[PDB]
Amino acid sequence: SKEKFERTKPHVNVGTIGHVDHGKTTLTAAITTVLAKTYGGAARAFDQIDNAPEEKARGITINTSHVEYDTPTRHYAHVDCPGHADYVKNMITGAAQMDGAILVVAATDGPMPQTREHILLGRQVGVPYIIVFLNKCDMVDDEELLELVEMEVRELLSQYDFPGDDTPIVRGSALKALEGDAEWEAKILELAGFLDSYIPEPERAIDKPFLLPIEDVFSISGRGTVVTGRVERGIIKVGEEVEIVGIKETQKSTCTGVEMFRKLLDEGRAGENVGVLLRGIKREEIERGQVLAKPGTIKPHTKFESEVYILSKDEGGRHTPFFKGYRPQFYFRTTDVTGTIELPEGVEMVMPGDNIKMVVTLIHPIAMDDGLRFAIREGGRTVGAGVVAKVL
Amino acid sequence: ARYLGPKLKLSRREGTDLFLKSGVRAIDTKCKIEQAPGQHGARKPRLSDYGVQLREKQKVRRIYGVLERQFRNYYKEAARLKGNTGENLLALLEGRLDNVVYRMGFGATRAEARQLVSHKAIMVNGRVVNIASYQVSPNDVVSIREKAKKQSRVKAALELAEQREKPTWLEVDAGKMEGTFKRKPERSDLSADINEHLIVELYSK
Amino acid sequence: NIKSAKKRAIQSEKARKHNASRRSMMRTFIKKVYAAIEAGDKAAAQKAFNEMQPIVDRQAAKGLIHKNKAARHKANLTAQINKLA
Amino acid sequence: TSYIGGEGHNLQEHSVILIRGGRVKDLPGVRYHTVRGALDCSGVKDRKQARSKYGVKRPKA
Amino acid sequence: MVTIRLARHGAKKRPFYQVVVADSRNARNGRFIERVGFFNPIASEKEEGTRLDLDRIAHWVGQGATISDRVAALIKEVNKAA
RNA sequence: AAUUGAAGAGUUUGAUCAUGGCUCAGAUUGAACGCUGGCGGCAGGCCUAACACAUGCAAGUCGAACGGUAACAGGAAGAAGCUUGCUUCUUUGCUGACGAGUGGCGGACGGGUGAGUAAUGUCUGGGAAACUGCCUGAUGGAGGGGGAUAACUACUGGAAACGGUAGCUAAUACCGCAUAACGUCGCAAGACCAAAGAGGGGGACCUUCGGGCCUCUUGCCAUCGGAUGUGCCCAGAUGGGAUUAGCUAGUAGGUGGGGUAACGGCUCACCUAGGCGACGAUCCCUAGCUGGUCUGAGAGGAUGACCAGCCACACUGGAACUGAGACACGGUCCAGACUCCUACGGGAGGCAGCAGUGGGGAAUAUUGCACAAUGGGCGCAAGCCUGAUGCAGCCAUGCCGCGUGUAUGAAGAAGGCCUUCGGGUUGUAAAGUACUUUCAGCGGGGAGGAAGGGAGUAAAGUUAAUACCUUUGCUCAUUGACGUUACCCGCAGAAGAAGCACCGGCUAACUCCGUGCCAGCAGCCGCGGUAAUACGGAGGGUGCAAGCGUUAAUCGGAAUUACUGGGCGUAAAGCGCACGCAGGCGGUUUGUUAAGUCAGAUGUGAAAUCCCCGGGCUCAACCUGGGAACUGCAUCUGAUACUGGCAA
RNA sequence: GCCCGGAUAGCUCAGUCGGUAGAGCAGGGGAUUGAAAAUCCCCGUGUCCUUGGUUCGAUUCCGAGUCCGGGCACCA
Ligand SMILES: Nc1nc2c(ncn2[C@@H]2O[C@H](COP(=O)(O)OP(=O)(O)CP(=O)(O)O)[C@@H](O)[C@H]2O)c(=O)[nH]1
Ligand SMILES: *C(=O)[C@@H](N)Cc1ccccc1
Ligand SMILES: [Mg+2]
Ligand SMILES: [Mg+2]
Ligand SMILES: [Mg+2]
Ligand SMILES: [Mg+2]
Ligand SMILES: [Mg+2]
Ligand SMILES: [Mg+2]
Ligand SMILES: [Mg+2]
Ligand SMILES: [Mg+2]
Ligand SMILES: [Mg+2]
Ligand SMILES: [Mg+2]
Ligand SMILES: [Mg+2]
Ligand SMILES: [Mg+2]
Ligand SMILES: [Mg+2]
Ligand SMILES: [Mg+2]
Ligand SMILES: [Mg+2]
Ligand SMILES: [Mg+2]
Ligand SMILES: [Mg+2]
Ligand SMILES: [Mg+2]
Ligand SMILES: [Mg+2]
Ligand SMILES: [Mg+2]
Ligand SMILES: [Mg+2]
Ligand SMILES: [Mg+2]
Ligand SMILES: [Mg+2]
Ligand SMILES: [Mg+2]
Ligand SMILES: [Mg+2]
Ligand SMILES: [Mg+2]
Ligand SMILES: [Mg+2]
Ligand SMILES: [Mg+2]
Ligand SMILES: [Mg+2]
Ligand SMILES: [Mg+2]
Ligand SMILES: [Mg+2]
Ligand SMILES: [Mg+2]
Ligand SMILES: [Mg+2]
Ligand SMILES: [Mg+2]
Ligand SMILES: [Mg+2]
Ligand SMILES: [Mg+2]
Ligand SMILES: [Mg+2]
Ligand SMILES: [Mg+2]
Ligand SMILES: [Mg+2]
Ligand SMILES: [Mg+2]
Ligand SMILES: [Mg+2]
Ligand SMILES: [Mg+2]
Ligand SMILES: [Mg+2]
Ligand SMILES: [Mg+2]
Ligand SMILES: [Mg+2]
Ligand SMILES: [Mg+2]
Ligand SMILES: [Mg+2]
Ligand SMILES: [Mg+2]
Repeated sequence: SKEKFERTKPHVNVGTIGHVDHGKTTLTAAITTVLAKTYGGAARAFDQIDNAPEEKARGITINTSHVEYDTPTRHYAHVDCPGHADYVKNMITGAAQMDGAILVVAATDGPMPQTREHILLGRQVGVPYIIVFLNKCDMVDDEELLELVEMEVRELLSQYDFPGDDTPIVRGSALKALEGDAEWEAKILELAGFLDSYIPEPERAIDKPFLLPIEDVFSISGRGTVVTGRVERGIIKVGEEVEIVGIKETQKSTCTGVEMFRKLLDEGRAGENVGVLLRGIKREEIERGQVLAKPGTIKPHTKFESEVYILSKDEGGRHTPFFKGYRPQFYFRTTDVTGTIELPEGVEMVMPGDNIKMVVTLIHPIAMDDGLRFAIREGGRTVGAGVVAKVL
Repeated sequence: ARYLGPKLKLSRREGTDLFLKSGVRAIDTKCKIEQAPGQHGARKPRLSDYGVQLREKQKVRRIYGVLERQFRNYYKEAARLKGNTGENLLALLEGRLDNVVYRMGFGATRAEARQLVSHKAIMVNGRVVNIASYQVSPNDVVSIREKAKKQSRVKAALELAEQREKPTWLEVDAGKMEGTFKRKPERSDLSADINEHLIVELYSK
Repeated sequence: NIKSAKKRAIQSEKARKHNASRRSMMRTFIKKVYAAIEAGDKAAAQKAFNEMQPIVDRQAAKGLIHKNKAARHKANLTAQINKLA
Repeated sequence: TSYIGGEGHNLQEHSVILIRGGRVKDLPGVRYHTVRGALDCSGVKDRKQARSKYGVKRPKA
Repeated sequence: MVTIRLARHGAKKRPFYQVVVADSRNARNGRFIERVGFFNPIASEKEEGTRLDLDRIAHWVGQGATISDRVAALIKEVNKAA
């Protein structure tokens, strides 16, 4: 749902990432609470984010929960993420829409093994502007090592070619601010400043033939199937005949309803991370990885050409080259379709560090196009990055 | 719906010249007729009882260009009328508008007549009709609609009908392009090379 | 359920309290007669009958008793006492 | 018990499939046929004739 | 209560009302006492199109049939003079 | 004019004739699945879980019944800025209207579903022991008073729901009294029983200036009718099982009391001891019934989706109330199971209404538009409401129509396939060339579904009246969801539109290659063991066509349940034999009756559907007028041969 | 989406507790037959489910992925 969306601000996607126990979800609770002071209707509590029983008991956020808040300049759709190695699947999907993350790194442990993996993946997917947040500052007050941690953080951003020195570092206690300690409360608002400044109002392609990647299928009690997604291109209005193209045979449906954050919204448009209600499509039918497109504009494929860059072993990557037939996992927009590498002639061992190319045949027909950038992971680390060179 | 394939191959299967490609030419002569229905067409068939009944149904159907579901209806219509099941079946095929246009000479072939009726160029009693399956009632006048009158296809085809039988049951103006369909066609006037008896024997079982 | 015609719920309950009171008073005059029949008093029974007659008949006019039920009470109850008187 | 028509299949101890009637008369006691092309059972590989039966889709090219 | 009213028969976009005498507490195409005439609103400029057996109708008016206005509009159209 | 209609084949055998099953050729379907897929028209669309249900909506209406006016807009007294009448603006039910409340009507219709029901139901034909709002006919009345209550106030409980206490007021709300009759009770005399007022206009007169008085419309009461609907009773018909033979104790009937609108063991007390049953009771399983649908030459067989009639149910079980009518889908009360809210005291809900969700399933649709039309409720009407209905959406689910082009064209091309390597075949097919443009796409025109209703006006009734009202004409502005409609014209270009199964026999159409009892095919018989017209591919051909096949289902063929229309020596089938109850059948003559039979007539056999001759959508499907038919049933009037009863 | 198991020739199973993979039934091959059966004379006939690391070496050690089975969560 009720209460139609009032389109007033520019919609920017942001979200916390970083090592486990550094305060990703507490901050997300903390933001919405502090921002409630400058904004009437908000304040998602901590348990409101960690509502899952495992998240309740184990005390770890394993499901990317989408919250929102706004400075009276922009509109923020915040996607909290699972800094838990075995939960990469979720992080990528969240970081895929990430138009500038909020890197949470505790003063207590400084940079961590998982903070290293996040930045790497952040770079792979293409998360442009990383705000940083030194949490647990209430813990230590030794401003020397505070500066030494702040130093080592920039050092990591450095080797991952993000502009580390010119990157905003915000100190603060996400915890204490949550109760309302006016002292640490301001530190939140300080990051809010870089949240509107450091990040610009992104470029959108609203005039393109509509396209929507599907991150999570919902079964609303009484309405049916709700496919969630950030509109990559074009717009969509309720009633517009859309049809699913993806990892199974294409079906047809119709946007019977479009919403965002339980707020009804008649017309969705590029960049907006909306939920779309579909015309009689059961849950087992449509599932994550498929794409939601305007009829006939895009069809699936299982053959193409691309490029590959293998980073060093002490940065993740590989140390031992691979031969023909090596099959990694292709991550593009919302997937992990595993496919076979059809190497070029005489290429016996593809040494870690090349920027040559290869050809692929995979297991799931998927929505393609030349110029489609995609990561390539394997064994708890990225191995390569490549863009669709040409359709084969 | 329509056949629209190699329409002279049909004449080779049935044996007789079914006027499908009658056209401007007088005699076919260029299809290697009578001895080649296909690859193994040099051979003679066993031609059983079901075979002679089937071929007799096809020969009649291939001429008027009707399809099975529609041809089954004409029989079912003739079977419930009075008179004779076989003769009335032919009276229904001789009443079709695409057949009349062929009989009036306004079109060269029955397909061309079907092309003429379908492309809104045939009018009956001052009414435009598209359906080639229009059942022309007795004492009706049919004519080419003014707009597409005498346009390179009717003129050549109307001259072609000079070299035909020019049937009794229907009168044609030939000058103002307006045929006059009188009483229903009699059996003694039509085809006669075909057998209506066998079609009833096919649909009886 | 939610219909603005839930008025018929309370209106019928406002009527059943009324109609019950009238069916109650009708039966007290009818049973008053049978009390006089068990006593065999053809004068006392005739008294109660000449007193319950207008009460049982005015209900036919109010639409409560179906006029045939009232006519049946005047029929048999008379048939009772005329055998007694 | 049901028969699996067509040369080659992939059914294995599970995999829900569809069943249509029709005896075989080659196996005593088999009165059904599995529908190739329906459910988790894939169609016959490389059919070019009679592909309505055997669940084979017409060639892309 | 008996009522002389129409009854929507015919195909889609091509109605054909049959003026009939039925009880007022029934469906449009429900149980009726007796049908009396009809009314084709889009017949044609032809030989027929509207008939009402005015003798049987007038019998029910004497009985207490409440004729609908649409039918009472048709009694005027089949003139009690011509 | 109204049944002009009836087919066979494969397979047991070395072969034959019988008997005998199995299978196929036809039609059909609420269909599902696979491949494929251009459009339109008309229909259909949860067959399974009567499973559980988020959200919205499906029954409201009248100020011409009444007290009121909380809102919105005016009228009016006054008020304040200020262009002293431009406005600001507080009072005020005084009008238009109108929340909440009292009251009247509807809510028992319309819509859905098929769980239950084997007879309490349905169908058919009769019957008497009944009631019947709205509608309408005839005959009369419609006199005179009183006591309360909601809303509304003060206070107040409760989270909410929902109240509580004491006062104020009205009525077409409620209770009397008078008055009664062809009304009820009673053999009769006699006794007893009702009611309601509002609204429009208005001369004379009358006015405590509320209003009375005249007049018209409408409603109220009484009585008997008519019509419609409903309740009840009887007879026949209405599934399978005897591996269900005895069943019942308010049970069978009687008498009296009570009860119902009405008859009745419907219900009680007493009395009699009966009642149902082999012409199938009880019990068990299954099932809504019918008009009809499919099939059939017919007789029958299967079936009961859509349309329509009747019944039954409303989360489960039960009960009663209000009312003309329910023992009530969107009412009440209680209990139960399951969900939901909670301030933990207590409450809320019932999609088998339209959509929609999860689930189940091989499988079945939009959380759309409008009340314009038809019907209904209310109302004087205007109007308001109407998920009835009218339309649109979705799906090839079905029936019907159309299109994917036409004519010409031999070097009888290339390529593919076959070959006696000559050639044939694809194939006039293609290309080339000359034309056309349906339906799609695009841009303009454009019916019909619309009848009424509103305002004004004239005349005719009415009346004291040129008034009010009513009625019949006329005039002006109009009322369309579908709807960028059907249909017509215009522009461009062969342009955007052909698959599916089969090819051993049955059964229409054949060769080559690969695989060698392997892989596989198959409706039945059967193919495959290194020369496969049967397997897989290719070429060609055949059938059908936006469909085509496969599976499931019913009937047909099956005279393979034989009444029409079969059998029993040896093929399946004469009880081992006999006596014999019920039952079935029964020589011959006369008379009589008239149950069976027959003829005639009357009533009924709802409409739709089927059939016949016509009419309208460009044709068709579809709609539609008239008729026939509905092969049946009931009563009456006659015939008397044959059967039955009766008498000799 | 999370967690936990299973996958070794054509079929059915043994096997590791890092060391260059088995058993039986079948299958293929010669003689015999029209072709088989039986009899006689011969050959594992494996991507250890896939893939990449740890190492000289991975079925056996550790991570991604595929199909399946069981339990669990999520609800614009
Ligand atoms: N003293 C102190 N404790 C803190 C601070 N920030 C967080 N904590 C606590 O650290 C714990 C982890 O919170 P959480 O925010 O879920 O961590 P996470 O890093 O998002 C975990 P996941 O890996 O699942 O995404 C909570 O107990 C939080 O209250 C801080 O600034 N100071
Ligand atoms: C529904 O709110 C979407 N517009 C955004 C979203 C929120 C939570 C989880 C998934 C999608
Ligand atoms: Mg977290
Ligand atoms: Mg922990
Ligand atoms: Mg730690
Ligand atoms: Mg067709
Ligand atoms: Mg033999
Ligand atoms: Mg159902
Ligand atoms: Mg609900
Ligand atoms: Mg009101
Ligand atoms: Mg009903
Ligand atoms: Mg309180
Ligand atoms: Mg009263
Ligand atoms: Mg009397
Ligand atoms: Mg009075
Ligand atoms: Mg009595
Ligand atoms: Mg009885
Ligand atoms: Mg009695
Ligand atoms: Mg049942
Ligand atoms: Mg149904
Ligand atoms: Mg009922
Ligand atoms: Mg109940
Ligand atoms: Mg239910
Ligand atoms: Mg109700
Ligand atoms: Mg309901
Ligand atoms: Mg429903
Ligand atoms: Mg459903
Ligand atoms: Mg299912
Ligand atoms: Mg409403
Ligand atoms: Mg050649
Ligand atoms: Mg067009
Ligand atoms: Mg008009
Ligand atoms: Mg009009
Ligand atoms: Mg008018
Ligand atoms: Mg043949
Ligand atoms: Mg075959
Ligand atoms: Mg060969
Ligand atoms: Mg072959
Ligand atoms: Mg039979
Ligand atoms: Mg059969
Ligand atoms: Mg026999
Ligand atoms: Mg024998
Ligand atoms: Mg014997
Ligand atoms: Mg005897
Ligand atoms: Mg008799
Ligand atoms: Mg008789
Ligand atoms: Mg009838
Ligand atoms: Mg016609
Ligand atoms: Mg008749
Ligand atoms: Mg005798």
